[PDB]
Amino acid sequence: ERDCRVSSFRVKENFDKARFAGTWYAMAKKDPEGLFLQDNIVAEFSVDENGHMSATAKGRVRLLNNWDVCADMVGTFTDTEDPAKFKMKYWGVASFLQKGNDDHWIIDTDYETFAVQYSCRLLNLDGTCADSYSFVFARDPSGFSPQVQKIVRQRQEELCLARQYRLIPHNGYC
Amino acid sequence: ERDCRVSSFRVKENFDKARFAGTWYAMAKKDPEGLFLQDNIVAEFSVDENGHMSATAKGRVRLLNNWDVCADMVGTFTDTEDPAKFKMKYWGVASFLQKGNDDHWIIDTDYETFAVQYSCRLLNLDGTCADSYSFVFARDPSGFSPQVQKIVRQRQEELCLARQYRLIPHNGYC
Amino acid sequence: SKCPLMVKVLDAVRGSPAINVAVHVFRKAADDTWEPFASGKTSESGELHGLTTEEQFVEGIYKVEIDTKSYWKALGISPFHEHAEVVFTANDSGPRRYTIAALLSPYSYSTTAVVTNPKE
Amino acid sequence: TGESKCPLMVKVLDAVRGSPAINVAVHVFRKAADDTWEPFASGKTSESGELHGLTTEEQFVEGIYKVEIDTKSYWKALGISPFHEHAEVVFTANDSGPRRYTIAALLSPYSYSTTAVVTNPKE
Amino acid sequence: SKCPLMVKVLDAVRGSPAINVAVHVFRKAADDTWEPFASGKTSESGELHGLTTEEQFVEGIYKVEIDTKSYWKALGISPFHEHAEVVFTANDSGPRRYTIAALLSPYSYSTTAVVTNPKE
Amino acid sequence: TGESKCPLMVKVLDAVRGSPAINVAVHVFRKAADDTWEPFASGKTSESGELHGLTTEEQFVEGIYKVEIDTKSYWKALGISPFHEHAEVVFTANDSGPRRYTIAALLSPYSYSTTAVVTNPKE
Repeated sequence: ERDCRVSSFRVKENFDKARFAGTWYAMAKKDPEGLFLQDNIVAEFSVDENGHMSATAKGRVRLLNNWDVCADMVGTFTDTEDPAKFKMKYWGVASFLQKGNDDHWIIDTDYETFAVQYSCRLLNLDGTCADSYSFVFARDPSGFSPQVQKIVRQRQEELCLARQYRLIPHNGYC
Repeated sequence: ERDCRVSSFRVKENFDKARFAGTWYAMAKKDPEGLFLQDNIVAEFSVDENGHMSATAKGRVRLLNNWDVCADMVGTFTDTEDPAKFKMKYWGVASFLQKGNDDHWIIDTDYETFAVQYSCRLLNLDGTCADSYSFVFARDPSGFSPQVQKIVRQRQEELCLARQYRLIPHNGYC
Repeated sequence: SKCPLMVKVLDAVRGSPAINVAVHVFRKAADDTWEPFASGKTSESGELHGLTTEEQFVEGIYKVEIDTKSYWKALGISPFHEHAEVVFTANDSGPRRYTIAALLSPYSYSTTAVVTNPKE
Repeated sequence: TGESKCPLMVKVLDAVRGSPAINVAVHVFRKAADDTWEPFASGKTSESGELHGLTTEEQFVEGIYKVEIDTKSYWKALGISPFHEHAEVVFTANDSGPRRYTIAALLSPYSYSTTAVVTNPKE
Repeated sequence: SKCPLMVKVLDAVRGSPAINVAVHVFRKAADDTWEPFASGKTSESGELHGLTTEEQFVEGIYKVEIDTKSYWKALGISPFHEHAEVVFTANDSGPRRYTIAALLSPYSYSTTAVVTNPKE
Repeated sequence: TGESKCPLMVKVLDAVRGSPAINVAVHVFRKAADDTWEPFASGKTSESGELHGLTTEEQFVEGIYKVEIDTKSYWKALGISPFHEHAEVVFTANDSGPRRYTIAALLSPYSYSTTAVVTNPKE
């Protein structure tokens, strides 16, 4: 066994919001059920004087009638008792893009190189997450070092998402 | 004084329903406030075996963007305490034409040659009609005999709309 | 047709029927209370069909309320309208055929009536 | 007037008589705490077919509003029996801050269309 | 059992099908000459039908022109529209079933396409 | 001008995105003497999606005109494969003198709507 109850997942100890601040390139994402950013994701996190964290993010989504759409979203984060877990309200610069509240846990991140992200949307009765996305964010868009790569593969299995992650091209579709 | 309360008003003594039955060409009408039939007006009265009177008028009405529709109505009456006063439900063969529950007072009629018709829609506080329409019917297209014409001028003043009546051109719009 | 009321829904964006929209007819009762009248999901052909009988469609102010937003959330676009409503008085002059047809797009919609009298 | 600010704005039109649906009775409702459409604001359309300044930006809060347009009256007072009891537009307003809602409508006896125009203030 | 092209018209003012409208389908051809294709008057139900065959439906730049003016004139209202057009390149990816519906009122109209794929 | 002195006038709205359809190339034709649609006027819709000041009262002559909105370009440059080649509001103008024509349009992929508002100058 493994314990895949969203309740037993260790996230970042002592998260410094003003040390996660900055551009993170998405590298592999785990898809939820529903419409998600297909590829080209880049998140830009900034913490303002009154301690809050805000994120804006660009990415391609193939809006059903099949257009394919670079969507800039905006997110404003509310803190919780854990410094590494928050609620996100998201929305788009264009009113037709998806608004919501997604959990947004930083599972791990050495702020100069990586960060796993996770968010559970629907939780199953026994506690395992029923609907969930996760991003592996690198700080340099080439990928990231093998060492930090080996920390992240690890983490991915602790969350029970190992073998569900797929790659993101960055090709310049925005 | 003249006694113009819609209570003071003498109407038909003992109205035979099945006498009034038949086609009556309107000759003069006293307009209400609103869209009313402009000219070319003809009723046709009938009373089916269970003594219910239904009537059907045709008549030219200039519906506001200025189209002269030739409105076919239908009227289905319900009787009251009085034999000469009824409550009349009306509507068109066309969905788009007016619908209502109107008043329909026979003021007088010699069933073979004429009729004054009354309907008050809004009473006043004091009792005067705030809004009436009165049709003078003739039973012959031509106009009608001066003797009975004398009868209906008289009545009109006892009803107080008198001096407010207008001629109807029947010039085959339908 | 011998269809008391009847709804059609169409996707102006994808030029196809709006399949599986949750149409909810309501009939305002005696005291302004929109008591639940009837409900269905649009077919392959965009049509709800059979939602009452002539003895069950009574002279009243009816409401058809189309679930427009769940149509667009499950397509991944944030629509404008919470849902679409057609509030109409009915069967006062006996002409029992009513067809309501709607035309959906994210920030716009239209709805037309086609009131046809049965056989008087 | 406003300078240009107009959070909630209604425009009504007559596709039968090519012109402004003058003097319509709009009743903007805000659904409150327990499914009760609590009366929010009300008015009559101008010569230009526009109600204006129904609320301030400090009164327009994140909630499901409802612009209800009295169409039947527009028609009754024109001599045609309309299909529609009235025209509504029920919309969750100010979630993402983009305050400017223009609801424009296009009437005729047995059909109506509505379109929203949601423009951002200066973010 | 089919109808490649198919037209439905509706009177928004009198809540009824637009009976006996003169529809006129064209087919632009080789050198921007809109060569006449097909014509018909809308039935009791409001539908022009069978305006062509599949092996007569070639590819792209078709047109259906509806004679609205004639409808409004022959009702006594001074319309704002000379007539309605639905210019569409209809045949490309082979989905033959086109159904153009229209709604007409004196100073406004709106029309929609319902293109459904045959059996691929 | 000041406000409204503008004879012809076009406005276009995006019924998919909730906003002004900015930069649509609106061509105005004017049929001439023998069924030859002469080119009359042209333009692009502004930030409020308005084309404005397409002609002068002394050039807007009695006859058929046509405003032609290039829709497919709008839809092409947004990544949707649209149904409609373009939109046209063909209209016999100025006969009884009432100059002010406003053609607003509403654009989606497989439908569009348009409405004419003709308001009389000052008789």
